Amino acid sequence: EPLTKRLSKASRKIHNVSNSLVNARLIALFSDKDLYAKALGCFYYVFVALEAALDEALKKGDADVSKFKDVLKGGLYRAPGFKQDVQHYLGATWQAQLGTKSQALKDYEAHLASLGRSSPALLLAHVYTQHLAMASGGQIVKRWARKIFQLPDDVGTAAFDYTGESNNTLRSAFKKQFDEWGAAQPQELQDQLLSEHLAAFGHNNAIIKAFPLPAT
Repeated sequence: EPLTKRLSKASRKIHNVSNSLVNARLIALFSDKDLYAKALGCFYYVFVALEAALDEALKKGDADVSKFKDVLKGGLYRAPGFKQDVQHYLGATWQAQLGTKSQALKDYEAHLASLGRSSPALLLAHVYTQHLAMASGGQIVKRWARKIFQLPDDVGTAAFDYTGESNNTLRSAFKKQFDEWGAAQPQELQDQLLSEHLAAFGHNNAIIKAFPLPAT
C-alpha cells in the first residue's frame, strides 16, 4: 500500500472537518475582498515558513529533501503567489492590515522551523498536505474569487495560479516520488510522516478558527 493512500485514508475524517470549516467561512470571506485577503495572509505566512524551512534543508544538502529538489523548485511553491495577491487586494499598507499573528499561526511557524532544523524529511509530509491541496481544491476557491470579485484573468488569484508547469503535473510528480521515497524509509519515519500529515490539518484548522471574522 502506497504511503499516499495510507495518509489520505488516515486523514479522511479531519479532511471532512476542514472542508466544513473552510466552506462555512468562504461566504463570509467573499463578502469583502479585504476580509478575503487578510485570511489569505494567514496562509501567506504558513507558506513562507514551510518554504523557508525547505530552502534551508536544500541549502544544507539534506539527503531526503534534496531528492525532491526538482519537484519542489519547479512551480509548487506558493508564498510569492500569496504575497502578490495580498499586495493586490490590500495595497500599500497590506502588512499592517494583516494585523497580529494568532498563537495558532505562530505555533505552526515554530513547528515548521523546528522540523527544518532537526528532521527536514518530515517537511515533505507538510508539502504533501499543503502544496498539493493548493494545486487541487485551491482551483475552486480561485474560480469563486474571480467570479465574485470580477477579476481580470491574470490578477488576483496568484496564490492559486500555475502558469509554468501545470498543477496536474506538479501534483502527480510529487506524489509519485513521495510514494517511492516513502516506501524506502524505516517504519518509524513512515509513521512520523503520517503524524505530520494529520498535524498539518490540525494546524490549519486552528489557524482558520483563530481568524477574526466580523459578525456582519
